[PDB]
Amino acid sequence: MLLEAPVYKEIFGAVTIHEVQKVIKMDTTISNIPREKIYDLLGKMAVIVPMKNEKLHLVDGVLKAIPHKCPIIIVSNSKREGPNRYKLEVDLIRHFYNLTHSKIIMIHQKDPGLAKAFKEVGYTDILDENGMIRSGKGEGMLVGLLLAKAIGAEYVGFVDADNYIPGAVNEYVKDYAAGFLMSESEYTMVRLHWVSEITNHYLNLLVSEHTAFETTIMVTGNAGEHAMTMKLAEILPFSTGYSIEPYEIVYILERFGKWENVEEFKDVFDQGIEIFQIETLNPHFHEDKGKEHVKEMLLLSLATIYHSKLATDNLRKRILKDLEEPPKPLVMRPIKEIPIKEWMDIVEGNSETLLRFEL
Amino acid sequence: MLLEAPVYKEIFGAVTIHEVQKVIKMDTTISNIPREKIYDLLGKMAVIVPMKNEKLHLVDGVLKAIPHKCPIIIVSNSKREGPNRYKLEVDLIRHFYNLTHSKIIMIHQKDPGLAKAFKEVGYTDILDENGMIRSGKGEGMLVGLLLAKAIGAEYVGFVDADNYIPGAVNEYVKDYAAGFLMSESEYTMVRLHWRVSEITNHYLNLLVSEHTAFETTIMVTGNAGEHAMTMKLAEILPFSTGYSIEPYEIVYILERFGKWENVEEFKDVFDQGIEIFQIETLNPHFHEDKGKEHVKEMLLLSLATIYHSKLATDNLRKRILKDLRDHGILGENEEPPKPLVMRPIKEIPIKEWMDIVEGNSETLLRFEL
Ligand SMILES: Nc1nc2c(ncn2[C@@H]2O[C@H](COP(=O)(O)OP(=O)(O)O)[C@@H](O)[C@H]2O)c(=O)[nH]1
Ligand SMILES: Nc1nc2c(ncn2[C@@H]2O[C@H](COP(=O)(O)OP(=O)(O)O)[C@@H](O)[C@H]2O)c(=O)[nH]1
Ligand SMILES: [Co+2]
Ligand SMILES: [Co+2]
Repeated sequence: MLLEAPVYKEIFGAVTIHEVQKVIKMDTTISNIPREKIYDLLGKMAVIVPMKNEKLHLVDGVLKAIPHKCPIIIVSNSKREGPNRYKLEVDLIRHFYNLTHSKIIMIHQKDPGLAKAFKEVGYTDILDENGMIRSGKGEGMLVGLLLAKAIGAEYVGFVDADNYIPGAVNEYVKDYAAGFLMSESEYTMVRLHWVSEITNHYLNLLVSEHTAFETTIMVTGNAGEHAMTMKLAEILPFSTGYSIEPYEIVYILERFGKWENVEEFKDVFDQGIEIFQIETLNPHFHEDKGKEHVKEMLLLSLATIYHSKLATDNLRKRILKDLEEPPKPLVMRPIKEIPIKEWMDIVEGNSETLLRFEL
Repeated sequence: MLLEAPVYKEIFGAVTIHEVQKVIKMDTTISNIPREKIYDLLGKMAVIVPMKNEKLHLVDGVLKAIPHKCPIIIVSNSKREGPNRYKLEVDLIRHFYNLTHSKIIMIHQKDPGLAKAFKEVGYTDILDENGMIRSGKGEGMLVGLLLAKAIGAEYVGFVDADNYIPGAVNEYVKDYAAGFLMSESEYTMVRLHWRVSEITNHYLNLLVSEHTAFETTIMVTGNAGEHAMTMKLAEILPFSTGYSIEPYEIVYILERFGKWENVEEFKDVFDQGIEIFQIETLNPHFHEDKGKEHVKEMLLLSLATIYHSKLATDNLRKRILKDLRDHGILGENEEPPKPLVMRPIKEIPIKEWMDIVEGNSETLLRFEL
């Protein structure tokens, strides 16, 4: 693959944010990431697909588009009764596997075997009040991340299951790889770029207020399509809903944007954190969920920044003016401390929905 | 790549039509066509991109998605003055080249250097009243075909320049390769599938059933703008003018090879057979909306090609008139026009033609090709 070379970037403490780079040529002042080395990295990357009540036909297209090389991790939070959509998804995955021999793990977010595993290792931020896994995208992602960690993945890439364009999914995974192949830190994040303009406006404002120089470096504030090395992923606290993506940025800037407590994450401060932003060649066509979603998305997004400890009054004032105070985003602790072998054994010993195919 | 295996098909004389097959898995009762094999074949296939006044960003996306290995042939019939859109396209292509070094050839359909070469070799089917190359997509493809032959391509694949999905284009090229890798004959065609299409197919299938007595639905790629052929097949096909080209390829193949007749003339074609693959892409087809008239015209030309076929019957012709008139695009007592058909280019001595083009074309630009 050919891409614009990573030239311009902005540094905030230990955080390097690379300017957005366009994919120049798909199949191969320009960076040349040979097809050969991309495929080589693919085998070390788990593609996590969090889904919830999506049309099977879209799900089918997405799964078929993921490079065979990549282990697929599906976390469903689909409706369980009247009708059991989880069952329909299971039938779909079984058929898909019978025709492709894809390496796949799937599990339902509400499996009581999952709740049991988290309680026993003493990680309870993911549990709701009835002691079951809380409903939500961030929760499903966390579950997916632990499963990816349990199979030894070095990189994890997330892709939404409601994409109308299978080929874009195929490109996303390759672009994540390209991004990882262009970085020099083991702590790397790759975010894809095609309200989000509102979100980016404020994220940049979050840093501007301190530097005194207006910036537009961040253009992936709401990027659902992103990937990270497992080393970075395991140390990040995670929020949920529409706050996940922007919270990753806010948290990284908050914690590593200055040299405070370097002692606690000495290796991260040493290597630094790299954030690549890649503009895909394919446009973005997904399901239209109605606007009580769009409104939600912006409320949660700006709330994440509004509550950041980096937010000055000016910033807070403006966010309010632009939008009662915004609810504080629910944040869950990093999963690093979790003894993975132990967690995994409890999961596979008590989960009634966990399905594995060559993995 | 994984596709459903080519299990079912229907044979008409020396013509084999494979039942449509779906792509099952992108990168790798199921046929496994490994990536490495597809990549080896791409070097031998030229991708022809006929374009006329399309948006530059769309054109850009299409060229960036064609596998680097494939030589690219562009034939533009874009506006020449007020403003010179061909120049905007040349700037675009020059920039694309400096960033990727893709092998490319581009020329403008109306280049007087082209008309000179056709005229000089005695091929006038393509020239209009004043001896200039006729406007029309079929005519642009014919030009692209000779260029592809001139540079030694074994296969040719067509791709429309107004695709909103670069990825779909990347898939099309690989699907063509898949089809050729699954074929056995040197005379092979690969057509991609994803109301006009449905209507055209309804009648092409009818064209056949009027003779077999059994209703079929085997043909599902009647209006397949995205298709490929081995050069060996491409060079023996007459090509219809303007937008009537794709359905006519099916019609002519049925009329001429649908029965064992006058075999000596196409000796080897009858020996090897003609194979047509139909592959349903994983990607959706999303291209530019050109409006109602355009859609009516595609309809009119598609059915006209079938209405005038030698295989057509009275029942079929009447069913077509009712449909066209009833659909309001054919006057109440008017029949479909008979699209002009240009002859096969096999007899054109390509060296001779290519020399004339090279020595007289003002729009011809080559990049490592
Ligand atoms: N596992 C899991 N997945 C979810 C949940 N909610 C949404 N998803 C999926 O995560 C992705 C979210 O994208 P979408 O809901 O379309 O949000 P948008 O595209 O930002 O408006 C889709 O694949 C959803 O099906 C959830 O509660 N649990
Ligand atoms: N070279 C050439 N290309 C053409 C001509 N007319 C159309 N094209 C191109 O061939 C493809 C035709 O697509 P379109 O006209 O949109 O037909 P559709 O896909 O059936 O709606 C596009 O790339 C057009 O830009 C022509 O006269 N000459
Ligand atoms: Co969505
Ligand atoms: Co079109």
